[PDB]
Amino acid sequence: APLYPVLSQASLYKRHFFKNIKLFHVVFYVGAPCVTFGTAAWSGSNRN
Amino acid sequence: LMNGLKMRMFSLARQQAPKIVHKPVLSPIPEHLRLVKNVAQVQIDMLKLLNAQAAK
Amino acid sequence: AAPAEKPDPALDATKALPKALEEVEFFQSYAVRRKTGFHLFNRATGSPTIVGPM
Amino acid sequence: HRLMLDEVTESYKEIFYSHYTGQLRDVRKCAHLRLYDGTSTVLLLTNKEPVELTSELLQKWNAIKAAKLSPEEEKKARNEALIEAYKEQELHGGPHVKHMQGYGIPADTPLLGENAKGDQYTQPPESASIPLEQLEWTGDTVFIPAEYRTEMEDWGRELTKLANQFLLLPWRFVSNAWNQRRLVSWFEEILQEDALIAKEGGVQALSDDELKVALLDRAVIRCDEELTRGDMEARYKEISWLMSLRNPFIVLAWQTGYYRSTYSPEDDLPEASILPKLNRTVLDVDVHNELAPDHPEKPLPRVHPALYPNSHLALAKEVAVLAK
Amino acid sequence: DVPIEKIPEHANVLLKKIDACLEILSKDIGEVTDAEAHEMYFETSKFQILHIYTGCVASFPEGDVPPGAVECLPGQVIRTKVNGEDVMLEIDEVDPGYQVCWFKPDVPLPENAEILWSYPYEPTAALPTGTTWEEGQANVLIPAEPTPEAAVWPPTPVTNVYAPMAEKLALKSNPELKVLFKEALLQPAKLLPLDVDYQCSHDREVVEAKRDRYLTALVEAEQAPPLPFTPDVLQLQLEHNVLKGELIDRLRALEYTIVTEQLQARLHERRLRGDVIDEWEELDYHPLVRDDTYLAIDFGDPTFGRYIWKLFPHTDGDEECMFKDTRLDVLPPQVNPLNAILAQHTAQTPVHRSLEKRLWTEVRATAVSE
Amino acid sequence: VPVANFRPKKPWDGPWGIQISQKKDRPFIAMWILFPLLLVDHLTREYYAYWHSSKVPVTDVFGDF
Ligand SMILES: CCCCCCCCCCCCCCCC(=O)OC[C@H](COP(=O)(O)O)OC(=O)CCCCCCCCCCCCCCC
Ligand SMILES: COCCOCCOCCOc1ccc(C(C)(C)CC(C)(C)C)cc1
Ligand SMILES: COCCOCCOCCOc1ccc(C(C)(C)CC(C)(C)C)cc1
Ligand SMILES: COCCOCCOCCOc1ccc(C(C)(C)CC(C)(C)C)cc1
Repeated sequence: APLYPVLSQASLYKRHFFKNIKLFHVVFYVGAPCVTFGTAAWSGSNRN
Repeated sequence: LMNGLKMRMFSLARQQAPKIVHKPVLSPIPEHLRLVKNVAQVQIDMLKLLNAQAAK
Repeated sequence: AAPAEKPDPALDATKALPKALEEVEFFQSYAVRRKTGFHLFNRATGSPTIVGPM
Repeated sequence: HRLMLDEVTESYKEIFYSHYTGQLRDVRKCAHLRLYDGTSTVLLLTNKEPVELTSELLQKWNAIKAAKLSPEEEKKARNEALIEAYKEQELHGGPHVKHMQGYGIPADTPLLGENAKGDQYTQPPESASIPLEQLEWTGDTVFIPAEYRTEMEDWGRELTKLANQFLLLPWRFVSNAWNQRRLVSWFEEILQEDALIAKEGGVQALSDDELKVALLDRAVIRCDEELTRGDMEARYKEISWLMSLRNPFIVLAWQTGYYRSTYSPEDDLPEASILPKLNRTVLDVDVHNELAPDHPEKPLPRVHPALYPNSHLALAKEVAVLAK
Repeated sequence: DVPIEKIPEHANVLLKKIDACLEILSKDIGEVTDAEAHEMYFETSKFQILHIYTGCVASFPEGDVPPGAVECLPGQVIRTKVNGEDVMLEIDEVDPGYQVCWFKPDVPLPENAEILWSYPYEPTAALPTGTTWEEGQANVLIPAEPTPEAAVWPPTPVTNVYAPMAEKLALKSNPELKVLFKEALLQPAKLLPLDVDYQCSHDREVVEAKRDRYLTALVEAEQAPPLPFTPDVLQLQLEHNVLKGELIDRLRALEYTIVTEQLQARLHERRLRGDVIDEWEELDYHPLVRDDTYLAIDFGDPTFGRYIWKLFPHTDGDEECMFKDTRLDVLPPQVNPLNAILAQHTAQTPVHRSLEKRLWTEVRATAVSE
Repeated sequence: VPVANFRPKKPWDGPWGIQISQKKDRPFIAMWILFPLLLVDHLTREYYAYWHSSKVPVTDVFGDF
């Protein structure tokens, strides 16, 4: 008889996708488009 | 292990349910209760003997 | 004033270089390659290059 | 490893982690926390030198005060005991304060340069001229708790405020000195109330609601407990003896143990118990006996006071008070 | 209002409860075997995965590679089907002077080659059969996994001196023995061989003192008690009431801990069903640790370890103290401080007071008698 | 009779553990919304001044002008 708002298994399954990220999983996956279309390579060359 | 070779074999199957392993849990509570039982039986026998002596 | 502290092994340095060499060995383990399809242009002397085999 | 002591460890565990075991606590194990501090001393100031007070000198002074003698004899006996204790401590190697960091007795002042008369490099005080037989107590006293880890000064901005919250005192927007004074005034009130209860005939003369309110004031009971009368009386005796020692840190350590309540996530659990409520008596509290600190990882069981020799003789006052 | 005989019933109840707890908590979740959870272990290999379902795998001495053969170096992963089981084979520690290669049927084998395992010809088949490793073709080793001895808590011993006395009570408490006493004292001439005694014996005083000794031995036998000493009933009821209160408080503390054990077991039931439990949802089922852990968070000191090394000095220097159970290596001693107390009492008291106390006890016995 | 040192939950006991987890993982969720917004904010941006610019973008904060 749990007295707390039990969270469903599917909701935990979805939140695990968001909280099971690693540092490299952020750094490289977001840095590759950033470095390519950023102030270094493309946008920088264009705008300067 | 084969002639001129060693290998590591991994199965490929989805695990539908967890695998259970009986790792017995050490706890002092059962022995606590058994000690209580023995001490209470000692005191009960003591009371019975004392009643037998005092009345007989 | 005279605390008499014993040596703490956690403050020593006997694992950093071994760990770095472990990381580098893990790196170089992925450089292992087969003989088939192998080709590397050596220098004019016949000696290997630096960047080539890596 | 740099700050705690390895001999107070088991007492520390029994005082702070008894909400894990569910076992009762012994107040003497909370008194063991004073081992972090030094020896609390009392220097009586005389016309010559200060003298450290001892149990023997205090016993003699209480005996002389009880004899109800003329003051010409009272002061003479007091000064006799005083010079005796002075000689005793001079043989001991001076007072305890001489070799304690942060305190100290200065030696004779030095003579500088040409004022130095050959080998006499010192200048004794005026009182050195007075003969030692004229040693008289000035009526001035200096209490030195020697609290190196327990002192209320070193507590901090947060611990004092939380102690005043826990004792339901004013705490906001004030220095720790003012909250210290508020805490000491509350402490004095509780001691005076204990004295008046002892004059009025102890705890048993009180009602149930009055004792409940007293324990609420002492902060050892919460209203969601519904204890018995014997348990309430034992709790009062415990904290009364503990507050007789005049130390707020150990008082708060004792009090906070009775305010560790949990909430379960399930409705069925915890189940309804089968045993009756916990009951005690004033006899179960061991105050008249010393208890050595248990060695680390070698705790000893609790001996009831009744098992001690001559316990029916020692507890005869409490026995008469309870049976009556 | 709680007699002492009612205690073992409570003990039985709590034993049933803690056994229902421990039969669940004895179970634990093993290592995960789902391939979907470990497919990236093979994705990240130093070589691409070989989906091999045709041809043969052969070991042959080191040197020139046959053109067309796919080398299988250490670290090579191979997806196959073995006896109907889809498997991944990871190559580890190929022997020296030898190498292993996958030979498709188009590729001719070299000399001195040893077919380690081969596949059948099934081109029309959509789902290939793979291989069949016969007994002797491949030595597969199952890990032994020797289940060590179950950690048993040491039972402390309890000397029951009164059980022999209860047996003696059961022996003496008979009607026949009293009937024999009744018919022996009234007619003891029947038992003894008096005609032979008077025949051989030259002085009748010997036979008379013999019968006068047997009479006294019988009167002493019937009038003796079950016990060999005079127990002081007051001190025994004192120890009984003290021990009773200590036992009730012990049972209350054990019920207090059993509540947390049947909470950890009610939570472990869900973990055994395969349900994922949050770390903090799981911490809520440990309320006493949850509170102290929340306060450590409020203070903001995430460090730990010297507190453990001070509270449990047997762990000092042990960095992996958390992954062990040394409670059996460090148990509370069974020493009774009462022995040291009575010893200090005897050391302080003189001997004439000890003999006086024996007199106080004797006079108290006569007082209870009168 | 109930077991001691136990009570029902109260408002000052704070939120449950599952609620604390739901509080913790909100930044991790907004990460997925903000990093693409960061990349879009950088990519759809235009410089504010040039050698030919007679004007510069002004932003009156309090409408005083
Ligand atoms: C002759 C012309 C040049 C040669 C031929 C054409 C170029 C061919 C090469 C390939 C195309 C290059 C495109 C160049 C675009 C450009 O100019 O780049 C710069 C421009 C913006 O520059 P300006 O705003 O200054 O004009 O950016 C874009 O075009 C937006 C592209 C969006 C790309 C998103 C890619 C996402 C990949 C998935 C990553 C997932 C990780 C999570 C991240 C959210
Ligand atoms: C000589 O080294 C050059 C490599 O440097 C690359 C810089 O990368 C930035 C950070 O990259 C990471 C990402 C994750 C991590 C780990 C996996 C260790 C993160 C952790 C501790 C959360 C698991 C470490 C470094
Ligand atoms: C010449 O350079 C010497 C500088 O020495 C640096 C020492 O620090 C080494 C840190 O390197 C790591 C990185 C990751 C890890 C592990 C394997 C623990 C990461 C983890 C948590 C992802 C498994 C361990 C050590
Ligand atoms: C995070 O920090 C770890 C990064 O380490 C990078 C080290 O970089 C050097 C690796 O480059 C090489 C160099 C030589 C070689 C091989 C050529 C060792 C020589 C060989 C294969 C012929 C024996 C392989 C890779």
